[PDB]
Amino acid sequence: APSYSPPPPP
Amino acid sequence: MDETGKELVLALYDYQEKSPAEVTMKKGDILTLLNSTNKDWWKVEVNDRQGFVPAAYVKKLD
Repeated sequence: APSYSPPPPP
Repeated sequence: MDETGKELVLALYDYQEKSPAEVTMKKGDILTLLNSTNKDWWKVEVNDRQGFVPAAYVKKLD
């Protein structure tokens, strides 16, 4: 699991 | 051989895997949920590829 914020929805 | 026979989700937007633990999805694709214990990232299975995608990029089909 990526320990960071995911990209905002376009 | 029905790895897509689990909790399904819909890919709202196009996404590109950034890490080896990430998978690429395309808008209009039906993803299989493997692990949604994370709020920002959901582990899914596409065709044969297993990895994580943005939870904000996928929606529960069930």
